[PDB]
Amino acid sequence: VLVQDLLHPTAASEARKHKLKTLVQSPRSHFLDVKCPGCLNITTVFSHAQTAVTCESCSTVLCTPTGGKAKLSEGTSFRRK
Amino acid sequence: PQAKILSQAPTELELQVAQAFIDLENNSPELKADLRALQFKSIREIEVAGGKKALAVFVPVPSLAAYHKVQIKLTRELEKKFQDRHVIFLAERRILPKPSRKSRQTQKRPRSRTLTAVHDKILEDLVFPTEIVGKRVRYLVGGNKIQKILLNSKDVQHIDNKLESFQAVYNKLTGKQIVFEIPS
Amino acid sequence: MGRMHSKGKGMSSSAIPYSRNAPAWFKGSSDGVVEQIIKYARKGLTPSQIGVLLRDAHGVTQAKVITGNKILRILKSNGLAPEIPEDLYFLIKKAVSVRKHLERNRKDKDAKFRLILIESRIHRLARYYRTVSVLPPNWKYESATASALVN
Amino acid sequence: TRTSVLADALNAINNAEKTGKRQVLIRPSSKVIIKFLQVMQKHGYIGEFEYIDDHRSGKIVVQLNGRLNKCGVISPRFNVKIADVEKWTANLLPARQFGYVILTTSAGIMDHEEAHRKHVSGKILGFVY
Amino acid sequence: MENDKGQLVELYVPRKCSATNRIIKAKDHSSVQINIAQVDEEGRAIPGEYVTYALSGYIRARGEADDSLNRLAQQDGLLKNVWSYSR
RNA sequence: GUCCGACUUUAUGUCGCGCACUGGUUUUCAACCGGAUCUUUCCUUCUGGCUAACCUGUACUCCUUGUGGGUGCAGGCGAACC
Ligand SMILES: [Zn+2]
Repeated sequence: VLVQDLLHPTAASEARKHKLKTLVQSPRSHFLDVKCPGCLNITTVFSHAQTAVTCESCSTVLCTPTGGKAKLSEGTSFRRK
Repeated sequence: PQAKILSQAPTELELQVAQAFIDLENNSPELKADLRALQFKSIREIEVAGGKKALAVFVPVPSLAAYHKVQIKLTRELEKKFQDRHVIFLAERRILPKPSRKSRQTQKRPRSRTLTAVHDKILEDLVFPTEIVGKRVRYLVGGNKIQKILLNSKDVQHIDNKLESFQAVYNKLTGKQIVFEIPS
Repeated sequence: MGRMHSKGKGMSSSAIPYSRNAPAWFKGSSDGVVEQIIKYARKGLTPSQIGVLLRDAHGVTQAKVITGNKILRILKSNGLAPEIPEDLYFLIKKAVSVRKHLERNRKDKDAKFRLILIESRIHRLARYYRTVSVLPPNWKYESATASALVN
Repeated sequence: TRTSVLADALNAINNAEKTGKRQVLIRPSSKVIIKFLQVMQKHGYIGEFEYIDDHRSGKIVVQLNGRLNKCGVISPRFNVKIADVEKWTANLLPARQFGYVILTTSAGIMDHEEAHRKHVSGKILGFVY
Repeated sequence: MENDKGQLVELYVPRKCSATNRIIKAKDHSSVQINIAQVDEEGRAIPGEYVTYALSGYIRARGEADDSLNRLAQQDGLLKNVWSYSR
């Protein structure tokens, strides 16, 4: 504490702290590639999406707005971007 | 077609580079169909420590998109043709001085033509295949400055030994020393 | 953590990523993105909803990263920027809503105070937009004329 | 509202020194803070600091060595004529043998002795000793 | 401190805290001076030869005396990786 | 170099205060201030003066065969100045 690095703190401590409070502030969110069982189109969605995102081919929602991040639908399969 | 791909007064060394560009143009399916619309702005040579050399091609810059699209392939083929000389695809940008309080009005100098912005763009384009993910500046006790650049661990394999040549190029261009570090 | 018109001290916000340039994984074209922005605006959408749509349904992190211009700037280049800026318009919408609620029931004093707060905020934002000449220098907010702008 | 950023920087330095630490994290990191800390380095009251680019006004990490005992800004940057420099040194510095009134002249931000050497004076920034 | 002739006039140069570089008051009745014995090849504490660290009363009262001693001993090659410079 | 304090009616040889005045001050030194220069690095620039000055080359070389040194006329350096 008396002597301590701030330029290179442990990455565990980096994930520990709040966003806007790291050395350089970087978002904790990320994007996802979701596939709906309907068609083979891959849709790029946001982790903390705010809208009932649907594939352009079919009127099926892939996410759901939530106080925090998106709650995906039942049978859609995603891969982190 | 040596002269067309270079919009500057001829120089014997750069003619060889243009000829190498023609030899690159010899291969059809990927090195053509985009490489025709190419130019130059007096490529220059920077000495590197240990006898190494860094050739720096100077794009006109309204077309850095095409050079960026082509750069990786052109770099490795040119290194194959050009031994011991590392090739760097730098931009050329007009650095303007400030209107001094006693000077006369010219026009609002856009910030993109300023020393700091131009140097940031030069250092960002000193290495295309990687991206700058952090910038640290340490002022030593003795009164000299160092500008650490933190680069992506991903895609570091392209720049394996070009780090020292990058340091030499930046030092020659500016005099502002620089140390490259890759975070874990 | 100021909360100009209340005692709040929050700092809930968004941290713009360090890298200004385009994300590596994005495959869309800047021209296509600008066309999408134009179409969304022609649908009758404010820039904020345009940014939300581009962030959710598509890989657009933010317009300035991909195109190089901001959403309102892109709209203004094509001449779709609304005559009243979006935040001020929403402030007038809220003010007219509270005034409607007041004139439909007099005794509610808390909403009267909230209307005072909203009108103060409207005056501040109007002063700012007037000193930048976005609005004409004769532009003012009046209680009777707010409905026409909202309607 | 952060009005005088240099005030926040020097206050953080003082707090992180009185508690005995060897490092400080100054958030806003303007030019004036950089020049102030550079003068302190030149005279040794500080160690080896560092600018952390944010694209967002940056930040600074300052290394100390306990040699300093107090920074401090004169928040109204009073116009200091070359005659009033001695007055400020008497009122602020603890002894004539050391201490430095860091003041901003038309020739840059300099310690009071250097400004008196150039025979130029301007506004006063702060004091270190 | 130094007379113009170059002769010292100070009564005594005070010790300084080996962890915070702050001087040790004459009546600082909380500060300590630790001695750590030098060790030869076969683990015999060589007598009369050691290394001294003057910890101030301030850090001791604060509660960081042991941490500072950990770091200070690690720097001079006494303890192996007991203290990490990055918390 | 200059020299003066211990040697006392005097000094130098001597004991050096480590030079009481004045220089080499590129002896490395170290600064403490400037000035000009190269950066894609401008300091308001011309328009005639005046061309001050030699990137002028016309007649040419005073003198050791030596660009040290010049008598000098159309281009042509303007911060040396109106
Ligand atoms: Zn489908």
